[PDB]
Amino acid sequence: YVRPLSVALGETARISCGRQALGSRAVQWYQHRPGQAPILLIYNNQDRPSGIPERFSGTPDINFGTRATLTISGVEAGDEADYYCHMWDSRSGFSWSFGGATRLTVLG
Amino acid sequence: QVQLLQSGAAVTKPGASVRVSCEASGYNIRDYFIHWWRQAPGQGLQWVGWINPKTGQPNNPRQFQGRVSLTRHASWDFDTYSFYMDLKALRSDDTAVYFCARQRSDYWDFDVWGSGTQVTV
Amino acid sequence: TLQCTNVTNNITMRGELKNCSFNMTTELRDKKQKVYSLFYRLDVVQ
Amino acid sequence: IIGDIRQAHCNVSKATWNETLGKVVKQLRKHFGNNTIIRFANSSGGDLE
Amino acid sequence: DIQMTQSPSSLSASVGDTVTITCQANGYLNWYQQRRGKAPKLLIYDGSKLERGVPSRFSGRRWGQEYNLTINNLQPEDIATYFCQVYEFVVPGTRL
Amino acid sequence: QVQLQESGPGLVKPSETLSVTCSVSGDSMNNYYWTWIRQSPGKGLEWIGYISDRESATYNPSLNSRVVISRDTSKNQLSLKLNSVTPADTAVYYCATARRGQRIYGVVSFGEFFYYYSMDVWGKGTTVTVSSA
Ligand SMILES: *[C@@H]1O[C@H](CO)[C@@H](O[C@@H]2O[C@H](CO)[C@@H](O[C@@H]3O[C@H](CO[C@H]4O[C@H](CO[C@H]5O[C@H](CO)[C@@H](O)[C@H](O)[C@@H]5O)[C@@H](O)[C@H](O[C@H]5O[C@H](CO)[C@@H](O)[C@H](O)[C@@H]5O)[C@@H]4O)[C@@H](O)[C@H](O[C@H]4O[C@H](CO)[C@@H](O)[C@H](O)[C@@H]4O[C@H]4O[C@H](CO)[C@@H](O)[C@H](O)[C@@H]4O[C@H]4O[C@H](CO)[C@@H](O)[C@H](O)[C@@H]4O)[C@@H]3O)[C@H](O)[C@H]2NC(C)=O)[C@H](O)[C@H]1NC(C)=O
Ligand SMILES: *[C@@H]1O[C@H](CO)[C@@H](O[C@@H]2O[C@H](CO)[C@@H](O[C@@H]3O[C@H](CO[C@H]4O[C@H](CO)[C@@H](O)[C@H](O)[C@@H]4O)[C@@H](O)[C@H](O[C@H]4O[C@H](CO)[C@@H](O)[C@H](O)[C@@H]4O)[C@@H]3O)[C@H](O)[C@H]2NC(C)=O)[C@H](O)[C@H]1NC(C)=O
Ligand SMILES: *[C@@H]1O[C@H](CO)[C@@H](O[C@@H]2O[C@H](CO)[C@@H](O)[C@H](O)[C@H]2NC(C)=O)[C@H](O)[C@H]1NC(C)=O
Ligand SMILES: *[C@@H]1O[C@H](CO)[C@@H](O[C@@H]2O[C@H](CO)[C@@H](O)[C@H](O)[C@H]2NC(C)=O)[C@H](O)[C@H]1NC(C)=O
Ligand SMILES: *[C@@H]1O[C@H](CO)[C@@H](O)[C@H](O)[C@H]1NC(C)=O
Ligand SMILES: *[C@@H]1O[C@H](CO)[C@@H](O)[C@H](O)[C@H]1NC(C)=O
Ligand SMILES: *[C@@H]1O[C@H](CO)[C@@H](O)[C@H](O)[C@H]1NC(C)=O
Ligand SMILES: *[C@@H]1O[C@H](CO)[C@@H](O)[C@H](O)[C@H]1NC(C)=O
Ligand SMILES: *[C@@H]1O[C@H](CO)[C@@H](O)[C@H](O)[C@H]1NC(C)=O
Ligand SMILES: *[C@@H]1O[C@H](CO)[C@@H](O)[C@H](O)[C@H]1NC(C)=O
Repeated sequence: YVRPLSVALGETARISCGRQALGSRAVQWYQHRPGQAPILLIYNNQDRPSGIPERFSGTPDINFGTRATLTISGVEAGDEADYYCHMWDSRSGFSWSFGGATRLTVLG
Repeated sequence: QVQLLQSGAAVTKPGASVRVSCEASGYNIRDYFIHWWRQAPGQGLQWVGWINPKTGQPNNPRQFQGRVSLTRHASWDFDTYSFYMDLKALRSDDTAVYFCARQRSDYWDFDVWGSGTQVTV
Repeated sequence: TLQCTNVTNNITMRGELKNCSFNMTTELRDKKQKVYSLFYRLDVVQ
Repeated sequence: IIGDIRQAHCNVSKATWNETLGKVVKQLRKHFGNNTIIRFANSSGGDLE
Repeated sequence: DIQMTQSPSSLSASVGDTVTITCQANGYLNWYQQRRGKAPKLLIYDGSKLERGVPSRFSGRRWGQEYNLTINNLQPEDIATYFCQVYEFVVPGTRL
Repeated sequence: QVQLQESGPGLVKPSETLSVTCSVSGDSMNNYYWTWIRQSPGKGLEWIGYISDRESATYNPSLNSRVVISRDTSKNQLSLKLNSVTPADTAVYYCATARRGQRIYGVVSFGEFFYYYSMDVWGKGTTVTVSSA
């Protein structure tokens, strides 16, 4: 079950997964192009690994009561991929599923 | 009327667990401590420990810690009690008779005692 | 009589809180409601 | 329960507790011998109170 | 600290005399009578105070750290074991 | 610097064994976790299990433990073993690593923490197709 999203050039992309956090969370954001290997973007809600520019950012886990949102400052035509939300919670136990994919489409 | 009922004798093996009962009926139990005494055949008495019937806090010497566990039980109407004494691991020299005393005042007056329960290993 | 289930999923304390549901009296004394509440382990017996 | 399931606890200073218990063992030796070994064990039983 | 001494280890005096047993101890001291295979019975407490139910032929007194138990007008049912009892320290008493 | 490259058989018959071998070079297996990721066309990524360093193998409970994996240092090769292949594995496999991250939210002495795994580096991978020909 994949949900679509249309973001044009110039503005930002705000991707938020549907899985809610029942406590302290540590989500993982991925990027998987069809045919290419998946790329890790965000781990521990703020950290970017080696090979990620200053384009993506995640919401930290401070003053719980908020949601998880992956903001993208700068849309690129090569970002026609799926963005997953691997939600790890303290009360949901072990998470074996990746959740759902948000197929971001770019216009123009 | 003030009587302390005593349970029957029991024969066990070295390494088992025993239980000696004591029932106080005809007085106000919560205002007087209940002690336990033990004497070997051929020797004098030996102190085992007391138990507060109001709270439940026991006391035991250094030679009895980890083995004896003093436990009391009260009824719903709080007129009669059931003081127990469970031994964890009986040795070979534990063949003796156990009593159930009752401290009256601060001079440690044990006016009423139990009938005695002799156990062997 | 209560119907208590556990709260914590990942066992290690698992069993401190109990999610008990029961039939409570309504303000109209001819119907009954099925409400739930959280109780500690020291307040419940089997 | 809005948030994490955690356990209630209490904290005391370990440096202050040894300093405080070091004075009680000094005053306890006035009613007993000078070279006695004073130990501290936990509770033996009873109800939860 | 509690110190105990029991010098009359054994005595087998006759009936009709006045025998006395002593034990030196600090603190409160009670006297008990114990038969063979039976439960002990309190005779006197606090050195000199008499317990209700005990006959009046039993008496005791103290002077410093010496407690005495006076036994006058002995009886054929008054031959048993007697020991003095500090709180958690009980010395093996003597028999008549 | 760790590089991953795997090769599969490509063809597989129904009710037959399955073995996909992944070759890894660049570094040893001292602190590197390993896992197997599956993705079928029409759905998202599917995690099936992982292997630890002390040979404690756990798998996805939604598959009822139909697979078993192993790895050794003498050959530097990790593989997968699957029996009774249901004809629904028309998918592509991925050979990726994992990192054991500890998220502490309460008292450490009371065990108020949970472990989370993140795949740092991935592999190219190959696809398999079950055919009745
Ligand atoms: C009674 O006594 C007991 C003790 O006996 C007390 O118990 C203690 O209780 C506290 C809280 O009650 C517990 O704390 C939480 O602690 C965790 C872990 O802290 C550690 O780990 C962090 C990460 O380590 C990583 O880095 C190190 C290298 O530094 C690396 O080796 C390691 O492998 C790993 O990669 C450390 O950063 C952290 O250091 C901190 O300590 C420094 C030294 O003391 C100090 O200088 C720093 O300023 C900093 O304080 C520590 O070693 C924390 O992670 C956790 O914080 C999170 O979660 C709660 C959940 O609600 C959230 O509200 C917090 O805001 C915080 O969220 C942060 O961290 C997440 C993971 O990194 C991140 O995903 C979040 O987005 C969030 O990020 C935010 O803010 C910080 C602010 O500086 C910022 O730096 C981040 O980048 C990020 O933006 C809790 O604080 C103890 O674990 C516990 N046990 C002990 C101490 O043994 C008890 O409280 C006492 N009770 C009473 C009543 O007194
Ligand atoms: C004062 O201080 C003392 C010593 O520091 C504490 O003593 C210990 O008390 C705990 C709590 O009862 C004991 O733990 C348990 O032992 C029971 C009996 O034991 C067997 O197993 C233990 C090891 O656990 C052996 O040492 C022992 O010889 C026996 O072979 C068990 O029945 C208990 O099991 C319970 O836990 C399991 C989970 O582990 C559950 O599945 C069970 O259903 C059950 O709930 C438990 O394992 C411990 O053995 C004691 N140690 C000693 C040296 O005596 C006091 O507790 C402490 N008092 C207070 C008030 O804090
Ligand atoms: C009221 O109910 C409680 C719950 O069972 C009774 O408590 C226990 O007594 C039994 C029998 O000795 C023990 O096996 C249990 O371990 C006791 N439970 C606890 C929590 O201590 C209690 O006895 C009942 N009241 C009366 C007067 O019988
Ligand atoms: C509240 O009361 C209802 C009945 O008024 C209980 O419902 C029944 O429970 C019995 C128990 O075995 C079942 O056989 C029936 O099928 C139940 N009927 C219905 C309509 O559910 C209910 O269990 C009570 N609630 C609790 C928490 O015990
Ligand atoms: C709750 O947890 C305890 C201990 O983990 C277990 O004994 C009990 O069976 C559990 N109850 C349910 C309904 O899962
Ligand atoms: C207790 O808390 C106060 C402030 O809330 C702090 O100043 C103090 O150091 C704390 N003491 C301990 C032992 O944690
Ligand atoms: C208490 O702490 C002090 C710290 O100087 C130490 O010297 C002492 O040995 C400690 N006491 C015990 C019983 O560990
Ligand atoms: C015990 O020690 C104290 C030190 O304060 C000393 O005054 C006292 O004389 C000592 N006792 C004996 C019997 O020496
Ligand atoms: C106690 O009796 C002994 C003899 O049995 C006697 O010598 C002593 O003076 C008596 N002491 C008191 C205080 O009566
Ligand atoms: C403690 O009891 C003894 C008798 O056992 C008595 O001599 C002493 O005076 C008592 N101490 C106090 C402070 O009352």
